[PDB]
Amino acid sequence: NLNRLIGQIVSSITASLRFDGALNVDLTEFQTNLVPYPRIHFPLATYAPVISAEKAYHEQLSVAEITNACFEPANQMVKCDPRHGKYMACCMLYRGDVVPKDVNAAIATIKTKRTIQFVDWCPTGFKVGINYQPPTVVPGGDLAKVQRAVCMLSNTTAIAEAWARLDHKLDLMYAKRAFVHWYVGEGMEEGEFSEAREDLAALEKDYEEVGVD
Amino acid sequence: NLNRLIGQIVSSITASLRFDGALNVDLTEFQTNLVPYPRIHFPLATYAPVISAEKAYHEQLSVAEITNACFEPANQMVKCDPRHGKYMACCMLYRGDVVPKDVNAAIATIKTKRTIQFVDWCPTGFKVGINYQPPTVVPGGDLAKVQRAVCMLSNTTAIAEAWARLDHKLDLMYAKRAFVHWYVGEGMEEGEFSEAREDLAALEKDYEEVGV
Amino acid sequence: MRECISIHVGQAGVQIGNACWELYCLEHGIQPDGQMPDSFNTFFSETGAGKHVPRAVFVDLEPTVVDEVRTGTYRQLFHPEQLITGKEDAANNYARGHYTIGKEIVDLVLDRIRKLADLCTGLQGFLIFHSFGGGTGSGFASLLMERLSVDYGKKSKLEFAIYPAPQVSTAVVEPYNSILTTHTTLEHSDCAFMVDNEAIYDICRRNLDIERPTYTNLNRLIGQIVSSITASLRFDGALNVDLTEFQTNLVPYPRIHFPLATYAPVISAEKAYHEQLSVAEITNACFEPANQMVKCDPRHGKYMACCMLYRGDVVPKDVNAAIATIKTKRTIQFVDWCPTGFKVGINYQPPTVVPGGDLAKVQRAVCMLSNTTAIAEAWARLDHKLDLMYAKRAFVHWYVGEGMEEGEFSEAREDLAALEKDYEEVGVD
Amino acid sequence: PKDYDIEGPEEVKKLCNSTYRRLGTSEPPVWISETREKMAQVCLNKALLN
Amino acid sequence: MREIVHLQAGQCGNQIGAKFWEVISDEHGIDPTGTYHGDSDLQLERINVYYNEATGGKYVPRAVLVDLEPGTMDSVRSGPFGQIFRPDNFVFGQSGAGNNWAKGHYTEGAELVDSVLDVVRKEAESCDCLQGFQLTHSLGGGTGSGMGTLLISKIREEYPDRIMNTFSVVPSPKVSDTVVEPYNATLSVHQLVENTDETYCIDNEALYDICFRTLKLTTPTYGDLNHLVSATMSGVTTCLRFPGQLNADLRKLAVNMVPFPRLHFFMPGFAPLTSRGSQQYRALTVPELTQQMFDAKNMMAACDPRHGRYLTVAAVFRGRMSMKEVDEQMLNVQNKNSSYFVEWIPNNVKTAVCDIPPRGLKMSATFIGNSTAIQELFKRISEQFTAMFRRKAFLHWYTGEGMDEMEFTEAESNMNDLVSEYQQYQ
Amino acid sequence: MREIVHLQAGQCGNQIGAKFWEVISDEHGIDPTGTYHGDSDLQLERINVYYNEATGGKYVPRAVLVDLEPGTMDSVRSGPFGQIFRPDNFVFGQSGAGNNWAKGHYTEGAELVDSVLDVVRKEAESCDCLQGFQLTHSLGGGTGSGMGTLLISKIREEYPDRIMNTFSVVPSPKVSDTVVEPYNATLSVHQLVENTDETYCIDNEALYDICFRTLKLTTPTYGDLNHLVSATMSGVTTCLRFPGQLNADLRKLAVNMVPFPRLHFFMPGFAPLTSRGSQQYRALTVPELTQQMFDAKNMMAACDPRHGRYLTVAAVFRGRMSMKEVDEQMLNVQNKNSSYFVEWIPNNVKTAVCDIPPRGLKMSATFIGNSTAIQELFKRISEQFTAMFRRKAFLHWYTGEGMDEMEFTEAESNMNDLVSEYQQYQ
Ligand SMILES: Nc1nc2c(ncn2[C@@H]2O[C@H](COP(=O)(O)OP(=O)(O)OP(=O)(O)O)[C@@H](O)[C@H]2O)c(=O)[nH]1
Ligand SMILES: Nc1nc2c(ncn2[C@@H]2O[C@H](COP(=O)(O)OP(=O)(O)O)[C@@H](O)[C@H]2O)c(=O)[nH]1
Ligand SMILES: Nc1nc2c(ncn2[C@@H]2O[C@H](COP(=O)(O)OP(=O)(O)O)[C@@H](O)[C@H]2O)c(=O)[nH]1
Ligand SMILES: [Mg+2]
Repeated sequence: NLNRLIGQIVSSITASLRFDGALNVDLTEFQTNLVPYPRIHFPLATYAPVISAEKAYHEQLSVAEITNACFEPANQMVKCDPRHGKYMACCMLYRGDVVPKDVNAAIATIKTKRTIQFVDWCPTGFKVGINYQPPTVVPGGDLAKVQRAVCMLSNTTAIAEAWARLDHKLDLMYAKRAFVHWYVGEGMEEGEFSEAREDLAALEKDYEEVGVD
Repeated sequence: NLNRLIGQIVSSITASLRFDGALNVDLTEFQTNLVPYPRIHFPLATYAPVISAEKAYHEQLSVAEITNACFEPANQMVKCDPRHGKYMACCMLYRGDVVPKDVNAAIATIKTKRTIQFVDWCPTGFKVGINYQPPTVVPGGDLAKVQRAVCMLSNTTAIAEAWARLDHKLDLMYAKRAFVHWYVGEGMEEGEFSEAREDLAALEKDYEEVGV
Repeated sequence: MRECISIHVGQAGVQIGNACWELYCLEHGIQPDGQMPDSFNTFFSETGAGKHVPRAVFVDLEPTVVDEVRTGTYRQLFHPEQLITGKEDAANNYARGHYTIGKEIVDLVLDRIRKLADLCTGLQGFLIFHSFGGGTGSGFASLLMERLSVDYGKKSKLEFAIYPAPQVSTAVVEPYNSILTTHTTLEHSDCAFMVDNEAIYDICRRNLDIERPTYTNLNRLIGQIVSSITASLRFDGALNVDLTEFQTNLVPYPRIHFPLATYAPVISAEKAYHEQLSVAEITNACFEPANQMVKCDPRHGKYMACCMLYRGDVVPKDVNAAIATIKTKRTIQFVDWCPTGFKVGINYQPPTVVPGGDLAKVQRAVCMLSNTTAIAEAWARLDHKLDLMYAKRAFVHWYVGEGMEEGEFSEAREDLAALEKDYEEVGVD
Repeated sequence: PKDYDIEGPEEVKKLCNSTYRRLGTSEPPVWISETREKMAQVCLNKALLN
Repeated sequence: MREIVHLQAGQCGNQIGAKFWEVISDEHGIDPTGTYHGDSDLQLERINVYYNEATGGKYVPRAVLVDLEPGTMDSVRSGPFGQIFRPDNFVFGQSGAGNNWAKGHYTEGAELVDSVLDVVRKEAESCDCLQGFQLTHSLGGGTGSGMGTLLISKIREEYPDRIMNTFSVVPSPKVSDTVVEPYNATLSVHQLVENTDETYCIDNEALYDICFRTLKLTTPTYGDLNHLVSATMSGVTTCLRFPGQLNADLRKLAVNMVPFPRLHFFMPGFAPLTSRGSQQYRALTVPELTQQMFDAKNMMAACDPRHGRYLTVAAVFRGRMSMKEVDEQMLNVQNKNSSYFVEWIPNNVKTAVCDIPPRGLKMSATFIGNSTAIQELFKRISEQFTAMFRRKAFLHWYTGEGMDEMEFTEAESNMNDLVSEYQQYQ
Repeated sequence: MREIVHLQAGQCGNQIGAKFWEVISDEHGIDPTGTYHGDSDLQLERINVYYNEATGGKYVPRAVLVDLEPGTMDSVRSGPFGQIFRPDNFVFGQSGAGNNWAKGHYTEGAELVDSVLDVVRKEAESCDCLQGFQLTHSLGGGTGSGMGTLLISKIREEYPDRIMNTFSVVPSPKVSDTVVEPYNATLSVHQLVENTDETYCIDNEALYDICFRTLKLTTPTYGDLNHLVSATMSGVTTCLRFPGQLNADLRKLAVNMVPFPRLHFFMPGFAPLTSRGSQQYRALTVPELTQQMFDAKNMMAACDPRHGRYLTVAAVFRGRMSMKEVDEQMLNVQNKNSSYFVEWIPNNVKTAVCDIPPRGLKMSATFIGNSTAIQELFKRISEQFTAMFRRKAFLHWYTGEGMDEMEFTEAESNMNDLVSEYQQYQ
């Protein structure tokens, strides 16, 4: 059931290479629009119209209703709150029966929010992709047959909390040399853990330095 | 087999003196390129490309990987962690058919990484030297035929923790004057070990002083 | 493949082995002829026509008891040459049967035992039956121990001995025969189960409801206990024990080898079938002072090692639950350096019934061999009676006339004073 | 619903056997993994004028 | 696919693994005569893990049976599954050990290992790919404690990188079946710690209380306890034989349980254990396996885990079940009673899910637990050993076989180092 | 066409040859009256290797039975298969050799060798193309050793190009059943090195060890050993009578296994030897055969291959197999153990495959092997001979027949140079 949503977002990323659309998006486009530096290449993935097969037709699933669902912290597919940091780059890939004017209106609606904060050095912020092909349903699945969808690829500095937790976890584990004797004993020396801790600390304070106003 | 590659390193030391090349290194040349202080002269040797006789027909190693093989911690011939000390002076003795540009490209790629830590007062850091002769192949030797070999000799701060345990090893045996009666029995002052301990503590202090 | 060779010496040995081999024929399919109309290979050899020959030697110096069995019901059961007789008995004299009568018999008995042991695949040990108070069982068996230790060595030598009773006795010079027998049984026997005739009189009067018992009523109980000891050698069980198993589980030191035997259900046909008796009944019956078969009280001494052998319909969970009551009870005291205490063995086969016997047919039983400090009191009493005789030099000229020396009694008194000191020092904190 | 009684009226008793030959009687009808069950679901499934 | 060798030593080894092979042949659909009668194709596919295919379509188990006495050999051949074993894997002695570790390790247990080693090498040269070895034995005997430890040492010398397992029967706290049991438990544990990768301590009174408390049996047989033991023995090789959503072999379980090389003593447990008359009324749901798999009385070692701290936890799940309420319950059992889990490792529980249950159950769960409450066993063993050693009790039966007192002192000191190291995390 | 003239000598020779003819008539499908009652067609294509064509579908064997007393071949004649033998082939004598090499070689054997040579010429002119001869006898006997050595030395001269084999029964290492047999064996194997180009050594105690440990037979008679002898005796000529993917004649096994003209003593073995109770448990694959061909227990001579070096090893395979699992196994033996193979011959193994298995067996294989560990048989016979010749323990039974002491001296000398030549190549 998790792999169904993973396949749905992966298909929605690669949908523009196969089906005609008003705004084609290549695979080499994401690296040129989502990372500002090679040290920061960890964006989040979000699928907005995730809804069951029985209550997908009592709801008006317009572009405005589906775009603002991507920015809700409870609809994200990484357990980190975007209010911890601020957004650096966003990539929206719409699908199905979607007009571009309502996409423009919905994206302009997000910019008026004060609960969603962008970094200062990215005054533009957004990337728009529109494809004609609606999401195809699978037999015996969980999602319903919806006429439009969007997937969000957003790079944020709020992921630095996750790196902080992972590094605190390693420091809590490596402080008294647990499980190391089955790492060094198979083609390794002792100093690789210090290298990884080195680079991860560099990553954390790179993340702290990027979000400086 | 222990001593033959040491002989190969010392032959690469004199390689710039017996034949021609591009950048020749005199014996008095590295006499100032490596030792930075009137007291700190203990460089560390490193011979990166060494493979067996069966693993030569498949892969040929270029400059950008051999230079990276010079700076990996499982090559240098003193068992000290080199990440615990900043590099101070390096010399790379390139041999064989080496063009000079990929050496500067390798130097730049070594410069940008964070594993190889340098001191602030040595922005130059490295000294390069290129010959026109590969190493010879010896009868019954274990080494393989490498067209482009590199001998690396470099000072390091990490050698401070090498003899820092030798000092404690002398301490453990000087607490009750062990084995000194074959020493002071043959015309040595029993206090002479103290005026080597204070000298070694001075050496540790100078290594710490050039650490900051 | 699990054979042991039983040796019976003297009148007590033959008259105990007769009951023992009645039980062995009865609980196997073996008729007194020997025909049967890991089970039977251990105690019975095979003749290809279908006959079974027991692996036993019957030794005595007078001919009466052993030549009686050649003219009885079991005449065809035993091999003719495996019954050894002599002309003159030892006449209640250790010196005669150890020096001048046992000298010219042992070269035949050792030859017969070696001929028995060459037909065996894997030998487990020897069972020796004799009596301390006699002249045959005290002298000739004792010499046989070293004579077979020399050429066999590390094999097990279990001892079944009729210890002299404290109050009753059937002779005058029995302190002498009981005292110098222990010179060789201490350095040669691995373990010596002791049973007192007075205590079996008390059991046959008390537990079973008969007065005036004969010797066969005693040999029946002794044979039941003996078959319960070697039950695991022949019959399959959940927890099999060996002849070598209780030689390492009952003796902590090589000089103290004297456990006490006890059979729990001793009940007649009139009384057995009005009550249940499964595990806690018989296990609680084994550890009582009344059912002890040597007239010394374990309440006096300290328990050192107990070996509990279960037989019949028995589940190990109830065995543990019954050992719970024993371990929790404060009137039963173990020595401080044996926190473990017990060795258990569970057998499938129920005890067999004996037509002409006195024990009832019950589904299950337990036999206990427990090494205790409390036998040191019997040693002290018997040594008292010996040096009561020896100071006046009563009944000494017969011993010194039959190839002994006067000082051999001094060595024996010294050795058993040392043994009493050993029993004292073992039981101290 | 035992499969061996050792407290029964029978005489020869074997102690190494089990009272129950398996634990429980709730076996599923057909054994199938999650992946092959959930990947077999693809084999399961005018006007008056034209 | 990778195949596993089974070693059996003495009465414990022979009986426990006889029940083990019976229940494996039940689960893999093999009859007493060795022929396949099962229906599912998953039953036959990974049968190379435990069985070798013979001609004619029948399968022989990969087991070696040893003992110093020939009685238990004919006892195990006459069982219901005695005809399934290969006759050449019956390697027996002519005279026993008699509860003596010394003559089971040096005197009589030494000259026969030169045939068990030949049998094991012969079977393992036809081995396609050797994962590891299994061995069930007893620490309170002369065969399993002595010859078993000798076999472990002489296999670790020959095959160094393969995983060694041991399902040992530790001595009971209250009933000692042997007076000389501490003299064998100590000298076997001292050899186990330098020669095994995984060792499971199984007690007998713990099994009695588990069977009476859960199965509601007032009088179980030995076969029932062996069934309970082998249910865990089969519960750790599920992912090697059946498909699963989250696989874990014995090596992967060893990696995620032992933090230090000398910490490989666990206490196992089984989750679904209910009476027949209360198993049609109970709905076997995912929370109800966790609720009693982690109960303090669902342990086959006689140590209370609430008196210690859980270093690492392994939970191997069998059957059709979702992955949300597995992880949710494993998180909930850690977040509430955090006083029983060490805090210098964040996750204590390792989760593996297999998709095929044991026969008769819909879903199941096997437990392996690393606890610092296992020092309550060796403290008692060392206490009894030092009470029995200062008096030279039964020592002449050991020193006369080729021993010395210094071996006893160096074994007791090793176990005291073990108990001193365990107390550092509590 | 390549046909073989069979020869006999002595009581051992007749008793082995009876079972050999029985099993080869079973293999070719001949009922004991002589006619053909088979089911296939390949059993009649090459029947002229061992049989002549009489009148009316009756086949007579190509054998001659030789003895110096008539009491031994009467038991052959009145046996089960004694009627197929032609009565003119029976050559008997009045007085026996009396366990005397001198009497069987110089006095009694030389008065009978003209008749046997006449029968051999009678038999060998029916050959359109004769390949060679074959003899079975024993060296510890009188007429076996002496008469066979005289026959070999006489028919080598007149038939120089042909291949002559001997399935001799070399004497006992442990318990000899002839006291004088050192002398007979010493005078016999000194004959055998100069005339036979192929010789197989059969040890009765090796056969005893096989039928006890491997075949699990309690009371084996001499027929139960002659079956084993003829199983590997008939497995050599299997490529002359049946097709195959890779053939091996007698000359192909003589060229590839005799590097020097003296070292032609091989030790045979038969691969699929299973007990009746363990036959079902064992799969039949080429690894299962090649594990047992190279095993030391399977060897039919009482010398251990761990005491020497395999000079050259032959392996003739029978049945429908794949040339994978024989080629990789012959590589695997050379690569696995290497101290037991001489380094100056890189490829030490000869391989052949015939596709018609023996009757009742899916697959079979025979071993033929030249090893320098055979010198410990010659050293033992030499020391037992010089312990008797030094003070002439039985020399009066030999000197009265016209033999001198220098015959024994030169027989001992030819033993010593053979032992030295086996040693210098190890
Ligand atoms: N329980 C029991 N004790 C016996 C039996 N026969 C003899 N005894 C004991 O043996 C003692 C008598 O000495 P014996 O053992 O008979 O002496 P012996 O074996 O005949 O040797 P000699 O007297 O020299 O002929 C008595 O005190 C009895 O306690 C018996 O059948 N049952
Ligand atoms: N749970 C269980 N315990 C057993 C079994 N068989 C034996 N035991 C235990 O093992 C101990 C005795 O083992 P032992 O006979 O000394 O093994 P040995 O070394 O071969 O002699 C006793 O405490 C028994 O409780 C069995 O099948 N199941
Ligand atoms: N291996 C084996 N040896 C046999 C057989 N028959 C006889 N022998 C051996 O032949 C030897 C005696 O042969 P013998 O009768 O003296 O031969 P002959 O007198 O020359 O005819 C003895 O050592 C026996 O071991 C047999 O069937 N198999
Ligand atoms: Mg008498």
